[PDB]
Amino acid sequence: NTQVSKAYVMKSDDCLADHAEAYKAHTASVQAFLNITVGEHSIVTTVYV
Amino acid sequence: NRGAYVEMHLPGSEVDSSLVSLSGSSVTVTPPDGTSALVECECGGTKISETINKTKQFSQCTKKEQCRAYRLQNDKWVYNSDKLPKAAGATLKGKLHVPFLLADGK
Ligand SMILES: *[C@@H]1O[C@H](CO)[C@@H](O)[C@H](O)[C@H]1NC(C)=O
Repeated sequence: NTQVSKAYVMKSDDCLADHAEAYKAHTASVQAFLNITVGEHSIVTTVYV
Repeated sequence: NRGAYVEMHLPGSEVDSSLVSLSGSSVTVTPPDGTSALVECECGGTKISETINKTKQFSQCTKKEQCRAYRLQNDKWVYNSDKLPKAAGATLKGKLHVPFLLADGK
């Protein structure tokens, strides 16, 4: 008598919420959140560096 | 119903040795009420008698051990488990959503 069995690998049902993600990171960009006070005039700004 | 799913499949025939009995020193298959039972026998002349619904007496086979009765359901689908025999042909019949999925909280 014969029995055929096969198996395979698939994503887990929780992969939508529990997954690590692998990135390639390069060319960082710097920003600053500065309080600037000039001549009694104050402002809060975001400045690209 | 979130993203996840599993597959519900057409079940395979489940052998039942209670159907086969020895009535008059000859085998007799009594399928359950309103259910087919394919009878496969290997005595003199192979028996492939599928469409029996009420009762069938086989006198060719004199022993219960040389006949096998398989219950046929073919109406309610089952999970694609590995501890169940596979039905012939295409079996994929639908998708069952997976409850209690992992979720974010505090
Ligand atoms: C900078 O500005 C923020 C804006 O509300 C303020 O909360 C903070 O106190 C300021 N910092 C200084 C040193 O004044």
